[PDB]
Amino acid sequence: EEDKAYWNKDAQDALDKQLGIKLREKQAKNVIFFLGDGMSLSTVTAARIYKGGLTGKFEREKISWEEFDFAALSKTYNTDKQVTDSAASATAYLTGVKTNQGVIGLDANTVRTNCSYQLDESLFTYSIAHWFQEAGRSTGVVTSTRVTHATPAGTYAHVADRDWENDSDVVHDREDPEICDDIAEQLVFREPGKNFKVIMGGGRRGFFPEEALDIEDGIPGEREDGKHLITDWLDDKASQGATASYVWNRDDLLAVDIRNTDYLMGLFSYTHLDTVLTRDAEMDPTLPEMTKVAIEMLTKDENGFFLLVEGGRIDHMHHANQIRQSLAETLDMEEAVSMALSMTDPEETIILVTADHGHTLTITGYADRNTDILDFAGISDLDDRRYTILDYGSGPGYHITEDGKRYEPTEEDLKDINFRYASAAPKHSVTHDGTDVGIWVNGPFAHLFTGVYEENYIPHALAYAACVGTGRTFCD
Amino acid sequence: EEDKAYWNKDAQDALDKQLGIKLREKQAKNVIFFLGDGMSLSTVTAARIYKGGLTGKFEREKISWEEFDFAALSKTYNTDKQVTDSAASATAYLTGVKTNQGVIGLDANTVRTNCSYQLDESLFTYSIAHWFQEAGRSTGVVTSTRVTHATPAGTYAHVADRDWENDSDVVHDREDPEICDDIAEQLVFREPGKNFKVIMGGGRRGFFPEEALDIEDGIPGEREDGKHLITDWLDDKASQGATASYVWNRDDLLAVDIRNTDYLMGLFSYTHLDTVLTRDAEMDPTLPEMTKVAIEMLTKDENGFFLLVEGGRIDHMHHANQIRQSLAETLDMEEAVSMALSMTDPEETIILVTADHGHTLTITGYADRNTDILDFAGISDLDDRRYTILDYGSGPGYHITEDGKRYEPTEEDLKDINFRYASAAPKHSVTHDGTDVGIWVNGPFAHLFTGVYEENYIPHALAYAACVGTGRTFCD
Ligand SMILES: *[C@@H]1O[C@H](CO)[C@@H](O)[C@H](O)[C@H]1NC(C)=O
Ligand SMILES: *[C@@H]1O[C@H](CO)[C@@H](O)[C@H](O)[C@H]1NC(C)=O
Ligand SMILES: [Zn+2]
Ligand SMILES: [Zn+2]
Ligand SMILES: [Zn+2]
Ligand SMILES: [Zn+2]
Ligand SMILES: [Zn+2]
Ligand SMILES: [Zn+2]
Repeated sequence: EEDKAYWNKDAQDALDKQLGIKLREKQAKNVIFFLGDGMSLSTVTAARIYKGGLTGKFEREKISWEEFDFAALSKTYNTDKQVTDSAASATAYLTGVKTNQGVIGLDANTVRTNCSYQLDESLFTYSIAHWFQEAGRSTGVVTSTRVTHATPAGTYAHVADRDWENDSDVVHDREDPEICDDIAEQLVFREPGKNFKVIMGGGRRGFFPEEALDIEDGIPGEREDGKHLITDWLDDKASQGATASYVWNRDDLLAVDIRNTDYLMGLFSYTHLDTVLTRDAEMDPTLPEMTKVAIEMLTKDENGFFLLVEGGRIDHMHHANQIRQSLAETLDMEEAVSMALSMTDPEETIILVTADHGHTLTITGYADRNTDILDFAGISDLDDRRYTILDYGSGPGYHITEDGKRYEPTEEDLKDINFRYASAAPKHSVTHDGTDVGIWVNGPFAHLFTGVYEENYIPHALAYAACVGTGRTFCD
Repeated sequence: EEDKAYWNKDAQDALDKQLGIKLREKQAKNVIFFLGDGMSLSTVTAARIYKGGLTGKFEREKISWEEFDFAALSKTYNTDKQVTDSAASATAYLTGVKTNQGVIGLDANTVRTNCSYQLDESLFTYSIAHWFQEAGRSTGVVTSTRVTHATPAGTYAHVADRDWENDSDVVHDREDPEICDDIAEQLVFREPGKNFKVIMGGGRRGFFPEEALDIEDGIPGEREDGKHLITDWLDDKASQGATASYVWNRDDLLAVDIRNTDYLMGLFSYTHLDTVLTRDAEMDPTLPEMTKVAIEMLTKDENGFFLLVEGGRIDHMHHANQIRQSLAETLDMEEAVSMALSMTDPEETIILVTADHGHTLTITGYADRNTDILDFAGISDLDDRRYTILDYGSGPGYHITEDGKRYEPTEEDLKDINFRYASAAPKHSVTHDGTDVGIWVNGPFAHLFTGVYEENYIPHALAYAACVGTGRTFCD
């Protein structure tokens, strides 16, 4: 068992590993950036124990990126709020500049929801994907959310409001769609989006009009301007002489001919992809599966590539206090990191994992070792009712019963994938959490991430290592 | 303002600092270890903002130790519980071995509360202080709690139950005080305690009997065996031919003759020292003040010293969900770190800050930048009542009013130093939080702390750098 000699050996071996670390002071050819949306440090710890329950290692289990030698902390406050949204943070960790709540790819002069600001090129911030393109290297994005969602949008878009995924959202805020480009338009018509070799995720709805119907579901599109952007995207590649494929299910994705495919657009859902615990495994590719094809495509570029992969529905589950699903989305991303590591050369590939912001998840005591992380922790000594190990500072989990008592979770509740674990402050959708989040890095110049940094530091360091952009560079 | 150019420069300057880092691969003469008891990463974020509210820098403020270049995470699960207590964690980050809940300086074979296990030397784990003393170096402890509390007890005691601070606690568990040494006895009669050059904190009560009265308060002591351990401590130093001083208030501490004082015992309270916001500043020394004198005394030793400093009441305030006080305790420690840095040479002194475990504090949205961290965040969209930025996953803050609604905090509540901010799961004392905590390190071999580690790793690394102990060593 876990006795003196055991813990002494465990520590000495970790010390030996630490002392055996070798710095990689050489250029990064590739950068793969994983983003766990709303994946607080507490989400990681919880997810680790969750994984341990599946492997029988429990609290001794390790998350794949926890094998990396470099971890760091990231300060997420933005230019007008203590607790950032996904838009302003993505602007920060992908374009290197912090900005206001709800804004993407514009600096803090921007007044949210006022489109004029997205017409002023002087306020634009440029993404690490843009910088890779300027250096003549390939780029792509993979996510479990609509591909027009704030996080992936950070790599290409410039909007005064992140809600403007399609033209109908622009119209809804009474701005002029003709001149106010929505995110979906920017992805297909403007740089850097129009040059991405790989685009995968959900959100088909934003790419064709109300008069047209969704492949798969036959749901009317959301566009109100008659544009069929998927066909525009395809026509465009064809006119360049390149080969392009649009797929919308797993079988077709897995069937794509890697060697002969220049551009790949894979949209697997009308909106966000189905959560891990609800998806049809036959029809939807998993995050690791999307990740692997992305890397196969982008890696054909002998000068390198940048790829963003987002485990995005971690956040959505947390907003509903649906912690069981949140942990399942997190492990899907954890497995995609293992997939990426198994396919790339660490002497030339940076793999970085971080979160945009956290969520108010906490891990209460005092269950025994090996207890299922989603289980009860004990019984309150104030009201004599059960309470769970996991709970929230914020969200719809707060529940006062009809007869005026604290809602007591049951066994059935715990297994219910839609059960909302208790919060301290009721809100229809949980707020994010302002606590610093983690960064974990492997590959060239991973040692640029050792201490505590502003969230916008990230891409400046990455550009230095990759030799892209107009900042200081390893190749300078 | 915080515009593009401003964030670009901010990031480039942080990059320039990172690239300028120089590794210190030399022996550590001194090691100063700060322990924020119960100081979760969320506590550190919140304290940072709390500090900013005092200085006018707000979210852009920095915690002193956040200036260190090396930060890491620490996994705090122990041998029987997911969420550790202060006893088993101190055994881990001070003796290098994880152990069971409530046990100090004995391995996991120990059945808590059963004294027999504290008679078996084979089960003993030895502290970093013990290692320093075996190498011929000085040691000391400083804390805001009773000096017999679990945290400082980790540097010297071996007990089957951390409650055994004095003999009356042993008796209370129906063990035999004659053979079961309480922690106060071990501090004064056994090694390594008996050799500490400096001992500061509270807890006088455990050092003299019921028949005797406290200096200052005249409160009867807790001992039931007639022992006057303070006089035993003094007699003992005198008989070695050394000069010793016992002080119990701030003037006397500050009046101590550093050059001619070999041993210093400073007990400033009957129990735990008064919290920051309640203490009489005339009668009680602050954490930084205790820290400075400790350093002044220990640093006379040309071969080096180890010093533990604990910001201990951080925890106690969080148990009561008294977040305002918790933050104030935290900054007292933050200031002590700055004191220690100003006093020592980083080419030869390691300064390391960490926490034993966290608490279930979360930071909710969405207050504007510059809002006081202790203020309201907004109004719930479910019950139309205010909620605070800060709240808890666990504790006594949970409050259902008489008419069966969520308690709505008022302005007066916020200002009240004893107001308990809301929790999600009511409990008389909040539980600790199982989430990984931070480590931040400066000086020689600070770069042994880059990634994610088991909590017991810490002292093994520190021993290697200081060249003490029987593990692998820089000097080997
Ligand atoms: C939008 O911005 C422009 C200025 O560049 C301004 O004239 C207009 O009034 C703004 N709209 C609002 C409602 O703030
Ligand atoms: C305490 O430990 C001893 C020694 O091995 C054993 O004889 C005894 O019954 C234990 N006490 C209890 C109550 O378990
Ligand atoms: Zn987000
Ligand atoms: Zn996202
Ligand atoms: Zn969110
Ligand atoms: Zn503690
Ligand atoms: Zn303590
Ligand atoms: Zn505690």
